[PDB]
Amino acid sequence: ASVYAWNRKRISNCVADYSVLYNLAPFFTFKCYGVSPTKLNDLCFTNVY
Amino acid sequence: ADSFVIRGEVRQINIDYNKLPDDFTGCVIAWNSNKLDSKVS
Repeated sequence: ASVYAWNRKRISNCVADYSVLYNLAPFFTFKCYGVSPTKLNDLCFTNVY
Repeated sequence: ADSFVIRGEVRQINIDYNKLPDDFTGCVIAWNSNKLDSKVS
């Protein structure tokens, strides 16, 4: 989508595996705050957008 | 003085893949490897 017309997306019930994600070509960076890249495999969430 | 090349991992030092974190006391001297240790890529 474009910046002005960005598409809304919600992730439903999922058993998430992040260790296969960080070495995919579009998911190299994790430059942010409030979550930890080595801790997302042990956390639980209400929903993910 | 250590001698390693990472991908870019540049936000950190992935790299549980061989434990040298930010709160380790030290200085980081770093530059791009694409000018000397490289090819077309």
